[PDB]
Amino acid sequence: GSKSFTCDQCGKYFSQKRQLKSHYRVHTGHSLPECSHCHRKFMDVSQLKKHLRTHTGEKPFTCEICGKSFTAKSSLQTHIRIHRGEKPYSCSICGKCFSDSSAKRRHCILHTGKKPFSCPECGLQFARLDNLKAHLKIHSKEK
DNA sequence: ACGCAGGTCCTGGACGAATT
DNA sequence: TAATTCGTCCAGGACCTGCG
Ligand SMILES: [Zn+2]
Ligand SMILES: [Zn+2]
Ligand SMILES: [Zn+2]
Ligand SMILES: [Zn+2]
Ligand SMILES: [Zn+2]
Repeated sequence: GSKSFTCDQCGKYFSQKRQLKSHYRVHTGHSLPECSHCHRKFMDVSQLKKHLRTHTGEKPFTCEICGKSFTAKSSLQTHIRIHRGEKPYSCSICGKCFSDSSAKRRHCILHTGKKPFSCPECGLQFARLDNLKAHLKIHSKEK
């Protein structure tokens, strides 16, 4: 108010060209925080610090119930729902319930019938890239 | 058998909150 | 207040497991 600079990638507005230039890094990766180990780039230094633990194996979020540790507090939170039998995610179509939000989302795809992963050796189609990977191991053990 | 699908936890982009 | 950094949500994914 007013803002006359716009990003030609996402359309966001800025009052100063310096602000647009800074923002434009999320699209080009130029000068985004760079991991000294793998040299990948991240949105802010907090996401970089989070990624650092993928190289060290540090798992700083421990479950006080069973003692297992997790890389992220969100993962620990999801894990604790297992102990407590808390399944707040349900398929609206068949009523199946899950403690894990990704298990629920993955399950719901099955009601679409889509099988976009086709074995390049025999043409068998799978809903899950998982199942195709495992399926291809059978072709290799056959050869 | 092995296709199928749920269990589990890792990874990081998205976005508002908190801090500087 | 603006910029940076943080916490968190949430989508997507990899590897595991057991059932029909
Ligand atoms: Zn943009
Ligand atoms: Zn790295
Ligand atoms: Zn636990
Ligand atoms: Zn369902
Ligand atoms: Zn095949």
